[PDB]
Amino acid sequence: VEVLADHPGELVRTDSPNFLCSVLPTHWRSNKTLPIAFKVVALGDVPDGTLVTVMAGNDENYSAELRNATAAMKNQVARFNDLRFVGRSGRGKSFTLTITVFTNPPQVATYHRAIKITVDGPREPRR
Repeated sequence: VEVLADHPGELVRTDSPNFLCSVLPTHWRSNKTLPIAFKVVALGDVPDGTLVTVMAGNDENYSAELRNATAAMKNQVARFNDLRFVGRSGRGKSFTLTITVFTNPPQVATYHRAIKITVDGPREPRR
């Protein structure tokens, strides 16, 4: 529907009223080492070249380990390429995500909720 294309949009509510994530990773779809990449939108003062870092480990566990999680904000937006997504998937565990940027007006952005990622149908299910 071309009418519901540009008119609507998708963002994640974060603790900071200036930092918003364009994609809604409330879910995930990785058959294997196939992660998803999102961009961060910031309405704060930060058009210079800074750094955005993100993690996704459970509070009772280490912080998840992502690759290329330190992208340089170009303007008010950043993006992750080789983003590797390998955080623990314990469903009974609380999943915690935290994003911090140290430019001129340090914006804090975190997201904490359960994770909806499960094995899709690789070749291991054969046993």
